[PDB]
Amino acid sequence: MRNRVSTVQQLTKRFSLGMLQGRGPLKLFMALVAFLRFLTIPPTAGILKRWGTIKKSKAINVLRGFRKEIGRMLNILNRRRR
Amino acid sequence: MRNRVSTVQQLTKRFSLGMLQGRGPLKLFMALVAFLRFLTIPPTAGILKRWGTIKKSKAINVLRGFRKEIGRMLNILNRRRR
Repeated sequence: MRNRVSTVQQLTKRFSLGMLQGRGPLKLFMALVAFLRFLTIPPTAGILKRWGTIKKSKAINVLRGFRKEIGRMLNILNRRRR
Repeated sequence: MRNRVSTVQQLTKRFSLGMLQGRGPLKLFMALVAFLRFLTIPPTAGILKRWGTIKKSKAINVLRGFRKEIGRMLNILNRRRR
């Protein structure tokens, strides 16, 4: 009964047989990781272990762009995009 | 056929018969919306139309917390959590 992590098993059970890939595009990866971590469900073990495929530059820019998009949407919601 | 929006149809077709709820917790909602918008897939029509259930305060704080978590993870990745 050694489950690696319920996060990946979720993705495995998703639909029927999920594709448990370590991702590639940091947008997709970080979006998925964000979706997990910001909701409540702990990110997949390999994420906390090796961050999948996060290089400490492009992924950083990805995060920057992410919070930028968030700031834009925040501006839209609060400021009505002025 | 007249497809409302491929985004919701995705969620409909997901697994078998997805639960097309307008969400409730802004964390879940915004996480889902973020996952969509940051990846590439346009957010569900009702999101661009009425933002689902976004009130221009708690959702704003949700966005703040989101970009905060992003900044924290960014700090972890780049600064190694100092």
